[PDB]
Amino acid sequence: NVTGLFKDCSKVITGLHPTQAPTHLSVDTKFKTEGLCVDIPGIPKDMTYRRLISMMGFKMNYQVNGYPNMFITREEAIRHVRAWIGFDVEGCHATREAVGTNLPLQLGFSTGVNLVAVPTGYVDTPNNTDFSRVSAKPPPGDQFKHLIPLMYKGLPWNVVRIKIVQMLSDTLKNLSDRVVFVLWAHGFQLTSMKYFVKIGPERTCCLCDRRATCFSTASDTYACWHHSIGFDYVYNPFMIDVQQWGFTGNLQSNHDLYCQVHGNAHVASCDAIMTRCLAVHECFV
Amino acid sequence: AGNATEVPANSTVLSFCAFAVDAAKAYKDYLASGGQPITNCVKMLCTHTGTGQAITVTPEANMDQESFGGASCCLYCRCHIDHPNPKGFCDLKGKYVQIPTTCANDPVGFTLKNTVCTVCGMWKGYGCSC
Ligand SMILES: [Cl-]
Ligand SMILES: [Mg+2]
Ligand SMILES: [Zn+2]
Ligand SMILES: [Zn+2]
Ligand SMILES: [Zn+2]
Ligand SMILES: [Zn+2]
Repeated sequence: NVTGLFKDCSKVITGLHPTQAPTHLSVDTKFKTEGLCVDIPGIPKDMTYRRLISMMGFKMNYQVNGYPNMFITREEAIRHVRAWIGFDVEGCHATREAVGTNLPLQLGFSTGVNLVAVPTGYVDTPNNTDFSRVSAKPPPGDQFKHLIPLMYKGLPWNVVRIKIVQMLSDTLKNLSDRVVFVLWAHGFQLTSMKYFVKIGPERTCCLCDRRATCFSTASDTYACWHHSIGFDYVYNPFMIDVQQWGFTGNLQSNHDLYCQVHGNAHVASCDAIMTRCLAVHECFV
Repeated sequence: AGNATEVPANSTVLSFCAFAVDAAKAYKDYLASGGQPITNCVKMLCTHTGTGQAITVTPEANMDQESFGGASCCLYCRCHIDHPNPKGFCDLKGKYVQIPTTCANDPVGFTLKNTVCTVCGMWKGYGCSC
């Protein structure tokens, strides 16, 4: 069968030339025969296309020696409760030139911080993948009316991911040597992490012996929460999906079973606060 | 809405390399840990009477090679990430790549680990004789 990961969201009715298609499925039907593809002299390859590629459907279930796991067990998360940071993202829908994927719009954290980002997606070109702004619209609904003015108040992602690293460093440098993103329905949250998370083997800070929690693309260096000034990427974070703990219903209905002092759902930071709050009540009572 | 491009068998390796700092090292370490090679490549039905050159504009596989679409054999094209070239260009996209038949089970791994001889135009150790 097929998966939604890397789904082509363009509105072009024709497929890709065999030299430009990333996969056999993306090849145009005219070239397919006997389960393979054939080159057709006279049908040139496209040199002006821009195809938005969906980043929904990541599966972080790899088992590679030397690489730590991103998703951790509940008992492991309980041990590192000091590193818990609730995380939720309100997204917008791609429109006009593409359709079929969501883009991160408002990133919220249990620290109460909301970061609005410019609708940015990954666009395949005849030469490479273009990380650039894409046309997007807020999702229909009255609970999403507060997202309409945010469509023209976002920041470039190079600035957003620096603010995320700065916020997490100021919050956790005296609490933990890592971060545990507390999630509810990790699907779109994991998609948003593609914009500001890098993974790899366990590294140490370039200035001390602490483990590396941040990465800088400008210097190819690693740092902990204390020495991450200017760094733009979160390195080897951990996370867990509270929705997979056997809950029935949405986030707020389960949060309200234990807590009555958090509300205002569908705002990114408020959902992140309720997620961490529900995780605390469920794990330690 | 949209048209799927990948199969579930590649979800793990592609997600792993799409987040990694060093995607080349990530894919090599993924294979070293027993991971399945990236599938769903663009394998070409050709005459196998080609010149045998490594990277060509048309399929040039000989009797000891298989022809593939160049984009489907590039780890960075498969993961939609940045290419190591300073300009961002890709050496394989827009071309056909000839892979030895004994290595056709992992075309992405072969192009990532091998180099084309700039003198004769064939893979070093798999055709080159300079
Ligand atoms: Cl660890
Ligand atoms: Mg939410
Ligand atoms: Zn340090
Ligand atoms: Zn609460
Ligand atoms: Zn490429
Ligand atoms: Zn040679």
